[PDB]
Amino acid sequence: NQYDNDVTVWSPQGRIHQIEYAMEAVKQGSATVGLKSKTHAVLVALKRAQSELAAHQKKILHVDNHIGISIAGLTADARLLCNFMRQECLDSRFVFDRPLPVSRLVSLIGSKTQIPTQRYGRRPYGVGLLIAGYDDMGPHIFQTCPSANYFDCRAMSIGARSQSARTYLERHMSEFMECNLNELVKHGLRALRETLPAEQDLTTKNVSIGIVGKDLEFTIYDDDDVSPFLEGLEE
Amino acid sequence: TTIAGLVFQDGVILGADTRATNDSVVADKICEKIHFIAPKIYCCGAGVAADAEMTTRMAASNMELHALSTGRECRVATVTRMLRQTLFRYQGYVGASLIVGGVDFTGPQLYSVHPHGSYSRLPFTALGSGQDAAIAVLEDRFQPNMTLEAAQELLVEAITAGILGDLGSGGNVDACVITAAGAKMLRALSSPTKPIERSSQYRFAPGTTPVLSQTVVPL
Amino acid sequence: TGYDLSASTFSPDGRVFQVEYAMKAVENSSTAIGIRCKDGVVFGVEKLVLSKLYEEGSNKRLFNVDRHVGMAVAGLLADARSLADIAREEASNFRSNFGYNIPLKHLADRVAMYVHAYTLYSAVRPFGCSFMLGSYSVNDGAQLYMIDPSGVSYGYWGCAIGKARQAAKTEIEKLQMKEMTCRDVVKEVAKIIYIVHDEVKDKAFELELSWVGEITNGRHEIVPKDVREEAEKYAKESLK
Amino acid sequence: RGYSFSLTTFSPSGKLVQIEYALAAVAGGAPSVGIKAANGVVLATEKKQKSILYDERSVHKVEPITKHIGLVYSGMGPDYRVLVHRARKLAQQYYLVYQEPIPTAQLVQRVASVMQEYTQSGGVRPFGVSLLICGWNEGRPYLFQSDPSGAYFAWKATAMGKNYVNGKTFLEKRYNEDLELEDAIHTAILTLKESFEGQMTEDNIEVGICNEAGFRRLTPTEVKDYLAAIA
Amino acid sequence: SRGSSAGFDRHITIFSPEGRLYQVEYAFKAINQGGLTSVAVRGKDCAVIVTQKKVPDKLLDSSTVTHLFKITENIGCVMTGMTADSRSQVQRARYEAANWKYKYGYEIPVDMLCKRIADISQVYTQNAEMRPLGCCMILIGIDEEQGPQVYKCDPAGYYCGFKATAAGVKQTESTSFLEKKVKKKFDWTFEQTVETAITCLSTVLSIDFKPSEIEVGVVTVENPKFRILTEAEIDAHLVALAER
Amino acid sequence: MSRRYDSRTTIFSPEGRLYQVEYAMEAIGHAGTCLGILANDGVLLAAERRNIHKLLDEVFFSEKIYKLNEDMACSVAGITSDANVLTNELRLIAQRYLLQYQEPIPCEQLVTALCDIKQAYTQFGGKRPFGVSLLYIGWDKHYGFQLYQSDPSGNYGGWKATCIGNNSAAAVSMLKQDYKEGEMTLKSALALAIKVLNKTMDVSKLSAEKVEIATLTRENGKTVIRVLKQKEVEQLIKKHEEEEAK
Amino acid sequence: TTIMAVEFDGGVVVGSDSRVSAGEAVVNRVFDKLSPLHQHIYCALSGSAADAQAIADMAAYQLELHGMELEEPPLVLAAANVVRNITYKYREDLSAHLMVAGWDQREGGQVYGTMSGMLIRQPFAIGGSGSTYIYGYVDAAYKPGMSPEECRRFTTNAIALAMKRDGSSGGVIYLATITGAGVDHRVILGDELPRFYDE
Amino acid sequence: SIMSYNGGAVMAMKGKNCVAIAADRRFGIQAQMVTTDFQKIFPMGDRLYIGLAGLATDVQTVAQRLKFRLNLYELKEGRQIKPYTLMSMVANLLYEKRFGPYYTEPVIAGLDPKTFKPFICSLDLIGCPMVTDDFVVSGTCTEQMYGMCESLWEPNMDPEHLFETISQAMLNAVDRDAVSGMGVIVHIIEKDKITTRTLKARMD
Repeated sequence: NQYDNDVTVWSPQGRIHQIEYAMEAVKQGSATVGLKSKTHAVLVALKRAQSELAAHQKKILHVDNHIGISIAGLTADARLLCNFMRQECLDSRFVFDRPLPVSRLVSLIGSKTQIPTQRYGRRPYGVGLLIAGYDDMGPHIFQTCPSANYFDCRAMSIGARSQSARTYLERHMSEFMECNLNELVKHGLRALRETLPAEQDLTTKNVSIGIVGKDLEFTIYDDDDVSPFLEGLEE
Repeated sequence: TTIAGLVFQDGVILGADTRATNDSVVADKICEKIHFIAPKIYCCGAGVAADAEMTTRMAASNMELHALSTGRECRVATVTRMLRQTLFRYQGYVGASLIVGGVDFTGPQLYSVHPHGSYSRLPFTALGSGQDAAIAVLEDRFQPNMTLEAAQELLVEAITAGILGDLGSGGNVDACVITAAGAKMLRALSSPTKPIERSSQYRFAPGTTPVLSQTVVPL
Repeated sequence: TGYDLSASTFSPDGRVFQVEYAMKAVENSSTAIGIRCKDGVVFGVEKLVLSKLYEEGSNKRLFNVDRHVGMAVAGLLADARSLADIAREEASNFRSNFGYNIPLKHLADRVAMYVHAYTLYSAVRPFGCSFMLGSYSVNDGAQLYMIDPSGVSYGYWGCAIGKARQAAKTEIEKLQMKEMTCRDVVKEVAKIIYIVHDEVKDKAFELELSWVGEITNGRHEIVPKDVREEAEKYAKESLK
Repeated sequence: RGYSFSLTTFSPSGKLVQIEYALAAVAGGAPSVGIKAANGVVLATEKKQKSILYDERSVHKVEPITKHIGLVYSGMGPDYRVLVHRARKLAQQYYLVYQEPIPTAQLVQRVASVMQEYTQSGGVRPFGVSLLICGWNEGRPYLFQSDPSGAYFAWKATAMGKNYVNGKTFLEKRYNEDLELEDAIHTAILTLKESFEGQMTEDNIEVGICNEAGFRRLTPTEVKDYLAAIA
Repeated sequence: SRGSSAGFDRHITIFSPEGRLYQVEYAFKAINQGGLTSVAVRGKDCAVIVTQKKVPDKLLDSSTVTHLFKITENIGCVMTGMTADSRSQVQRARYEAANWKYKYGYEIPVDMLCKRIADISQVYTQNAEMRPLGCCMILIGIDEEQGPQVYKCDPAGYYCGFKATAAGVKQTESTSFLEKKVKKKFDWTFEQTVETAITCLSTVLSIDFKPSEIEVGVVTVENPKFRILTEAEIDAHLVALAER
Repeated sequence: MSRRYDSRTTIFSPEGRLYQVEYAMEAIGHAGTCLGILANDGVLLAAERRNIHKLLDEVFFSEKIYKLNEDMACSVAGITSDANVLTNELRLIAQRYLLQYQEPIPCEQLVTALCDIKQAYTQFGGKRPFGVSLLYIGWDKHYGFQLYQSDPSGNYGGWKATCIGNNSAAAVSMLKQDYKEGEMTLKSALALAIKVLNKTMDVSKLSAEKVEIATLTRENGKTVIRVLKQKEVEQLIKKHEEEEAK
Repeated sequence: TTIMAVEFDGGVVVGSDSRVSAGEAVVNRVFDKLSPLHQHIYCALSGSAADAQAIADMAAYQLELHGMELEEPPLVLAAANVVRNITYKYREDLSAHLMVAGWDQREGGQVYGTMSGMLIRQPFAIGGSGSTYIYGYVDAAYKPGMSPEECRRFTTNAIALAMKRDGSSGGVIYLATITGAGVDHRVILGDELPRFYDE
Repeated sequence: SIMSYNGGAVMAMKGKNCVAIAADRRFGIQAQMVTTDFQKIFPMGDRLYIGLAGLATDVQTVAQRLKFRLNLYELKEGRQIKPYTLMSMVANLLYEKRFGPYYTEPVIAGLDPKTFKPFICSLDLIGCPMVTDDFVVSGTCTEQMYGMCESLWEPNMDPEHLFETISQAMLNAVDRDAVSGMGVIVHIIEKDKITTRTLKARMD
């Protein structure tokens, strides 16, 4: 019981409990998915409603023209990382005058989220992320964690009950490469419904998406622009 | 200002001039330029008056901490480093120009430290405003391995030639002899101008003082 | 009872527990090995695939600290990516200060000191990352140095870090690697790993290897396609 | 950074717990006696080793702070080297500003104020060392005792370490005025004989004196001269 | 009291009811955890270090595993204790030894290098933020005044020069033999010292060490530079153990 | 930072009274007993001495009675260690006032300047408070003679006659009965302070070594701080001892 | 001030003059401009003495740690960079100029001009204010593959030509022959200086 | 220079058992007088005084710092300050300002509290301590006060003769100085008592 309260205290098993508890913060929030073809990379985030009267949180944030993120975790805590990511992408266009490589941008997050896990008296950022981007090496989908360990992934799902959405992405993995703009998005939309119970369906209000690709900059479709993709998909 | 130093067989000898001037006046006719760093180590300031003093105070204090810490005779090479890294730290703004000398168990050693931090080991040297006069006397009559009894006259004649031939140097000649036993100080060793007499006393009888406010406070 | 709560406390028997606990973080990590030969140094790593969703090559455990220095980590990979980035700062500070290739013996010191500075205080935690550093030079030769969470550096002909050690450290002793050539070592490295690797808990992995030595002219590289395929097939043929 | 919180706090009874135990460390240290009599102040500490392999010239308890001041200790050994290195700077910082040797009253005042800083500032324990500072200034000797609390006294004669209660009792019945520095060294060593057990050689006892001649530590050959029980 | 504990005394370093410091007590036990021993004997003109060298596995490189370091050209070192803490102080001792020559302009003496190291281990004792180091340094060397010098530094901060030292697992018993030979006061030469020093370890451990089981650093007045005797030079002194 | 080792010196109690302040007052409760009396002419401070031995030198000064300024002084009841920190602060405060305003510091201004230092340590910083409660005497160009008593919490106030330290409660009850407003003189005040102590002394006979008196008078536009020597102190005792019978 | 270094098979010969002059007057008549940074490595001071002795000491320190920590003699390329970083960082404040020459177990004799914060390896290098006059001697008389006896006679003849033309140079030539066996420190007195056209 | 803005003069001459310090009363800005009540000589306590000259800002600025540091020193110590220790204080006070120096040249005069021992000295902008066995002067008229003090001073003098000597030393030296004048204040420090006199001088 004494090993729990501090970040810098190990255990007899070599497990840091606070970093484990910070992983629970990701499971406490809405599920998000994303995947990439040979060209496009699309994030699909489920905007959760506090009530039917109140509106929905924004789970997708712009970073740079070619880069976008889907935040799952503490909402105001993700705006600390998003503000860091926007400054790194501006400093890349201000200095090198080139779009920042996505594999570099995720490495800077691994350096920023590593420090609070190392030092006493601080907490690890409780936000998981999916960074979708496009660069000279092709589209990328990167998962991060509170533990600061970042991955390189074809498709992932984070958030509450994300394991089921991950299972769906594995079966269709072979088809993800040749999908066009429309069909690619439909793969992610079919993943979200698996996370939520059948008593709730997908609507124009509670689902937001973003798309980055070869000739297309990262753009967020809010509500009315989500409907044309929602239509044509059987539930 | 004229300070000089010389190495002989058994040790070193450090001389100095006693007069200190501001602008053109004589502020004090008796002044100690030779300072005390370690029992067997001394030094001579030439430069800005206080900058050559305060500087040797910091070294004399550091060497006392170092001597108490180690418990060993202070090396002359150490004092030079302390004065060298202190003066260079100030980028030559301090105008202290020092001659450090003394006998450790390595044997007689005589350094010199310029205001910017430039220090050279050597047998003999002179600094100050009258340095050009003293060095010229050292150059001619020097020769390695001198006895002590013959090593005092060559330094006295070196500074005296720097006093009598310079407007910035005057007064008596201080000298400091250092040997294996070491720590022998001779104050006012030479007096180039003896007569100082001023006979015609102007002392006058009290009682003419147009004074007004006089009051007395007991103690 | 409270003696193990911080890295600043000694047990009544003298052991520092918070450092001993960070070592157990390596004991549960996957196994990585390294080996020296006459020609150079060879690396190998078991990189476990946690899900098919992960791209091939993700969570790469072989870091390039400098052109001539390779690195292989076993432990928590979050702290490893910090070390590999700090080890690069030492190799670049060396390149800036002394203007030539950093000798591996010195690079495994500065890094093993930084790993050590976090076992002293109570405001930080020990690293859970154990890693080895191989290198080759024509004026030095094959060099391999392991660093552990406590900051201890030893040279090795071959070593095993992570979960399986005593099993892998016995299999390396049988073969004599001193006179052998690197091209014949690569085939033996993969042979050792598959013998060491047994599937009970975990499922699948991706074999990673590295060249540094005479073949590469001193530049640390991953094994090229054809040679990696040439080496992996031999370990499968020798499997039975 | 470090701990900014004070490790010393008032007990429910109203007595500082840290310092109370710091005075229990000096009770079990090396027995140390000193005497202020006539023109000098003697400080005699018993240095007792466990082996014949220990080199005596390497380690000395009695240490000079400056030419006119000297210092011994009873308590934690390593902690003593921290004060000395601080006391030697305070004597120099004084000597730089005022261009005169620091008076013992002013040094014990500044040293004991440093020992107060560690009874307030956070993340540090108080020293385990109870000092005896001998000094000679203006023809008047000075014998002071600084303790971990920072409260310094002025003593004619005092004893520390093992059997310090039995040490002071022996001082009252012996110590008096018109007592020469000679008899002081005699009476100082006699007190240790009641404290120390076994034969006392020049290696066992370490003595030093402070007088108009300045503070100097007696060499083992000179200490052997006083071990004859003459002078 | 006699071992009574009040509050946090046993966790950080603060005074207990009996006045002791338990954290420093346990640092002395961190020396015995090293699982080895070391002996440094000071002869007339020489100071010899004999270290038990354990290489249990053949894969371990013998050239890279040594307890004999070089602090500066004329000062040797042998570190008995936690291997992690050992290279911590050695890297710090080398900085203090080089900083000494950057300020004071001459090679640091052995006695004053143990003083600046033991004074740093005093900082870790008072400050409750961090622990003391668990390694015990033994320095040898020769000063041009006092000759051969053998000093020792405990983690408590208490440094004392010894005639003959010991460290590690076997110390008290290893010193019991050193009390026998030093009391006899043999004439100590370079060959006479190393033969006695190696015998000291063999009497305690009952081994008769092989050439590869030890490494011997030596420093003499003729050879001021610190040198490590090669396996060939070691075996030359091992045949003398067949004799007297 | 390891809170575990933090004792939280600045937190309130459940009843709203700072612990370290209350425990500081019990440290002062066993310290040396000091008192003061304000008369028509002059103010006095009678300090009891709790350190007495044949081997004590008595080298410096009144031993627990200090001098803050030319016009002011103070006694101390509490930890002898922490008093030397306050005194060095009070001597800086009076000299910073004199630096700007070039006039002696009034007693009201100096007291409230120190109590701000006793607040910073009780309110924040986490460091322990001061175990020293003080008495103050002095004269100023405005309100005349002043007697102030602070505490470890920084709560001061004016007093005609007060007491502090051991048996401070039993002494004040004696002052309230005997002290007359405006009718006290320094000759009648000294005779009063002795009668108060002789009842509150834990050691009878009232030796001249234990109690020492310090008086403050103003003469010829100058404040005179005098510590009565052991000769005059014993003279006042004997005059009080004959008035008990004769 | 005139300093020179020549490279040959076994090692390098580092020559220098002596005289140090502030303005038109001579501060020090005999002064050693070769300050060893390490056993086999030598640095020839040039420019401001106060600035050069500071850089030579800082370079002898930072390199001393480099020698201890590697437990191996440092290279000359390591010595030339430690000098270059100090010279380029302070280049506004420090007017000093150095020259690094020595021997190593790998490449053998080396010579590196550090002038103004830059770095070159050169077969022979000349520096100081007295350098300029001997740019015609070192172009003509120099030949590759010279024996140590020929190099010392080439360095001696060259500096002797610089001291006569330069007013800020003069005195005795110092010659340090650094080889694998050790360092031979010689001194060429005024009577041994090679005579050249007098008028 | 800058120290010639307000002018001013300070003089100290040592007698046998007594010393005397004098300064003029004039306060003015360059060519314009303001008041004759200005005070250049300040009490350091019994039998010890210090004069100050140069810029009139630093005269009152440096003085208020000395009474600041003196009263701290006299309360810490159980004794009064020695005049030799005070020289090193003002030297340390002015030297800490080395790169932004106060403009003033302190002149210290007094008696060693031990028994009779007199002491005097003078300083500079940087505060180089200078001890003399005869006299010290500072001000814009310093050149005048040298010649006056040279001829008049003698090795041993009783208090009566100090006053006559230092009076005519200031009065004649100031009359040839344009920015100094308007009366002279002379202090006499004996072992028994202290005699202060304000001389009647030419108003000009």
